[PDB]
Amino acid sequence: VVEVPQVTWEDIGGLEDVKRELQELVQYPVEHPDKFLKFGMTPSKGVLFYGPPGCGKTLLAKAIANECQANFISIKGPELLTSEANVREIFDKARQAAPCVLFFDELDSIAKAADRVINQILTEMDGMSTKKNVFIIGATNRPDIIDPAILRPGRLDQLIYIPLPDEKSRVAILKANLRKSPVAKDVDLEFLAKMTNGFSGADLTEICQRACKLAIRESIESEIRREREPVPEIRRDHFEEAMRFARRSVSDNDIRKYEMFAQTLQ
Ligand SMILES: Nc1ncnc2c1ncn2[C@@H]1O[C@H](COP(=O)(O)OP(=O)(O)O)[C@@H](O)[C@H]1O
Ligand SMILES: N#CCC(=O)Nc1ccc(Cl)cc1
Ligand code: NA
Repeated sequence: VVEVPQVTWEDIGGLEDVKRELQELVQYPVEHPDKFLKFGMTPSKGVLFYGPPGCGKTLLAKAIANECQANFISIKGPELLTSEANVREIFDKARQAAPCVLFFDELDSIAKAADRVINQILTEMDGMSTKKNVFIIGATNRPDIIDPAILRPGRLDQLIYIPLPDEKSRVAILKANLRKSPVAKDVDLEFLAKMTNGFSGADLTEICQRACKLAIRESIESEIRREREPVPEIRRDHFEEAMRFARRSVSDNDIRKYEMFAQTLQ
């Protein structure tokens, strides 16, 4: 299915550096078209996100579409295998869907025949002007194996690091995930942030989902009882139980590799 996504910049905790750089990447061509003439800038054709898994790459690709009132078409790495006109049939359906975001997910896998399902993507890329109104976003957890041809000028213009959330970003992920839940006043997410060092956004969302299931499973069983003879809330004790089921999903060793990779490019 092809639609305009529903997630907004507001559903994303942290990453505010990336957020304002993404906005001006798409807002500048349309808010000052009258200065993109004078000096002769050809607008951005694409970006590439890299970093640990479950830290917001897919959400910023949807949020970019929601901001541009664009359709979103999401194709996932291994399903490109049967088979080269696949790379031409998804591109035509995105051209058909303009204005559109084409999202290439999980193809660190492709980076190890498969040889030129890459080159068919690079040739499809170079043969699609900015005038078609398609914006390509790619994502990977293996930044050590990008073939640097996809980042040559004319293709995926920028490479952006989407890292594990620091203490201040965990408070914002928790707040953004519960923005529309009735959470009890005794709940302190600042304290929940200090206790979740190394947790990804995915991990933080899970903890939010378990406390939610408990607070309403408790709701059904109680007035099922108090009918034998007013909104309920998620409380501090629902979050306590929900944390026995809680530990990180990204290892310390792989956290060092990402930190080494991002840091060497300043
Ligand atoms: N920065 C964030 N703010 C709020 N929720 C997040 C954040 N990062 C991850 N999540 C949660 O984890 C889920 C998976 O994230 P996703 O963006 O698909 O990760 P990636 O694409 O980096 O593998 C999201 O749907 C969301 O529930
Ligand atoms: N060792 C090894 C490879 C591995 O399994 N994962 C991995 C590879 C690169 C980065 Cl930058 C992060 C994690
Ligand atoms: Na991932």
